Amino acid sequence: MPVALTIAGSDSGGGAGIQADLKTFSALGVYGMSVITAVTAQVQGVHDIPPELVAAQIDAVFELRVDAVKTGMLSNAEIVEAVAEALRRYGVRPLVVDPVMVLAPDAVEALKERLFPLATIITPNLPEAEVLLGRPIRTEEEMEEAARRLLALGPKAVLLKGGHEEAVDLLADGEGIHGCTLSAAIAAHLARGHDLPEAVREAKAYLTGA
Amino acid sequence: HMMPVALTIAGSDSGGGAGIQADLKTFSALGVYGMSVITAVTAQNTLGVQGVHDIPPELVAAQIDAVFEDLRVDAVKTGMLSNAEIVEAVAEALRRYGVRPLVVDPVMVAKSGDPLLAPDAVEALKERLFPLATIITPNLPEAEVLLGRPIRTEEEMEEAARRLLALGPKAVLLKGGAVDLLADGEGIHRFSTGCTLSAAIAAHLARGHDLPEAVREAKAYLTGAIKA
Ligand SMILES: Cc1ncc(CO)c(N)n1
Repeated sequence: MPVALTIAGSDSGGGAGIQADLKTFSALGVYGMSVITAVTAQVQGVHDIPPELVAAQIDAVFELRVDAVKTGMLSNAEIVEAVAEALRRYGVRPLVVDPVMVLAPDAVEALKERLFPLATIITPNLPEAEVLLGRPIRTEEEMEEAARRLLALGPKAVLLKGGHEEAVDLLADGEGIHGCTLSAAIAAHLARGHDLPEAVREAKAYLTGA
Repeated sequence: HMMPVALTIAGSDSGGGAGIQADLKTFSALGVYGMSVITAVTAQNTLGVQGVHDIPPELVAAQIDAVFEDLRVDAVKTGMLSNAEIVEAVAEALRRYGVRPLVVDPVMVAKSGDPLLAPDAVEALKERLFPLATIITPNLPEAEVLLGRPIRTEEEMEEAARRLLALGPKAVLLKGGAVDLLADGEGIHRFSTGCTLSAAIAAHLARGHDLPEAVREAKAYLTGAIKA
């Protein structure tokens, strides 16, 4: 019954991609949908899909009613452009933007400018956030500041994922500051009508079982 | 804990009607871990095909290489191959690795009627992939294209089944338009969408079921999915 769309790259050998997204969707009880922006070989080569087709792929997905959208690797600035308008063209939906760098600056400036305001939640991490802010994150106070300054870009929330001394994942929300395929799992709960904090908590708890 | 693994080598139908997306769903529905290689990304609307972008042949092989290095594939499916260079790359890629159950669905035309296989590529499909298939699943139009003769009666279906067997495939499943024929070197059996059935066959083969049963199971799966 729940429907969720992933708009990302394709890695045939497992790992990040529509393949990894769609497995978590049906694993969490969500009817997964997919739109391919690029094709990857696990990295021997990368092939970008033309932006007009990337947009044309999305239109075909909405008749169906999508309950949540996941956004992985958008390799071109023009793909991000076409993606953004495509999501804007249709009705408001919980949108999860996973900013995957690997990184052309031409392209990243379109994530923040064209796509982050659309997001209901972005899930970056330590090195990836540094790309978005140009500043190195060396402290949790800096990590806390980065969650704030990121949230300022438009996303109703920000899950900053910190690997490292010891570090904790931080959820930047309006109420306050509280391998990863979490984005696919977070969007899955959102399709199920869960609110943002329980979607994040149930998603993280879902991964820790493995 | 490693369960059966299957691989689809088809195109992308972002709308989810056909292509690898429908293959993956029948793979997981039948309890098989699904791998996927994209040969081209297509956008299909109710009106027709809004666009096709062929993935480079050099790439498709790399995707296949990525799949078999990671895991052991228990059965393989070829769906849409759009250009002849893909067909050769896919053929050499499957040849490069061990002898598997290979289901070759010769898709040539999308639901709307627009082409999904360049005419120059179908004969490379016959020379390169058909000798590698353990079963090919053509319907009556696709056979009429593979052979040039029209199939208008059940008698002609059995000849087409025999003619197709000569191309290399161990078995041929000819789909009527009102009986289906499973043709083997040992004989013919006549039974009383296409992407789903092909993937379902490969899925049961991926679970180690013998070829005639895998077909009867696949048809039962398809019958269940359509009616209810
Ligand atoms: C990739 C693909 N395979 C099959 C069909 C339908 O035959 C389709 N429309 N697209």
